[PDB]
Amino acid sequence: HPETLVKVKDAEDQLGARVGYIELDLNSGKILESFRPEERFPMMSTFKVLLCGAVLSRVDAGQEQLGRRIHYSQNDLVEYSPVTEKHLTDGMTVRELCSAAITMSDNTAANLLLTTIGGPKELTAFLHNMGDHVTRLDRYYNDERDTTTPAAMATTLRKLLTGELLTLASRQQLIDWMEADKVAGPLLRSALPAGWFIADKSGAGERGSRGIIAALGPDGKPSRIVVIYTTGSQATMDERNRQIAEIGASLIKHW
Repeated sequence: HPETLVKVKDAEDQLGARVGYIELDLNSGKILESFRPEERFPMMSTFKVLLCGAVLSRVDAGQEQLGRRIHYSQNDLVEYSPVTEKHLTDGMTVRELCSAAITMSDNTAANLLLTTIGGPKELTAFLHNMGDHVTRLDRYYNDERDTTTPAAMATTLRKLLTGELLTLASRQQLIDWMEADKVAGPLLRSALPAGWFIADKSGAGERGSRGIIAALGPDGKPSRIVVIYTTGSQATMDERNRQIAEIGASLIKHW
């Protein structure tokens, strides 16, 4: 709705930064509104959902199993490893490692999973082969690296969640893990009335990078995909969260 576009612009003005916005009908796949849909923004942690799609894909093909156990060491742990740092002796299963990467945004978990698929290059290869030639991951835990565009991301996410790529079990698993997200409380979730469904993944990078990707909708059921990125701002974390939240209040109001 245009008022939502207003809020995205307001947000650009108030942040002194670029803001990219996509609202997507989950059913038809068609764009309800957009703003800078073809500009590149850092994915930050939002890439972890695409990483687990890749993962689930291998599991559908039987090149991976969700119950397979990975052991690792202190060596492997990078900054912000809330779940992984607790399982150095018993290891983690692939599932768990997805759970950690999506629900808690565990960095070491993302890395381990990237190793299981053959690295950033293979994730990019996976996104390439599903029709997203735009998004690229280049690294483990105006630079084009590790970027997407709001359109590329919104569409790739819609293919992963409701498209022909994944089995039904795997689409339900991916959505489940997103639904269990514990580290995006102040973003879209803050705007959500009682009984709405939301399944998301947030991100936060230096320079002012903040973002979220989400499937949501009224009465327990997702009906749209929303993607919001912003980078360039010198604003605090909290003022970014607020601006994503306000954008979120608007799109709920005008649903």
